[PDB]
Amino acid sequence: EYVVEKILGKRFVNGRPQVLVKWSGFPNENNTWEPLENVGNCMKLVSDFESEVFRL
Repeated sequence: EYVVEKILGKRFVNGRPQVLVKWSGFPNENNTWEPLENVGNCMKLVSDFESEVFRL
């Protein structure tokens, strides 16, 4: 697939978590919501996002 650059958001769909992905080397109009379990190991990126939420 393509490469996750940054996590920009989180939501639940039917109770399951999804993240809004900014793809490396793609513009923002290419951002997509992906199941958390299908995002691969970018746990550092997920951690960054969650920290930013918790911050405010």
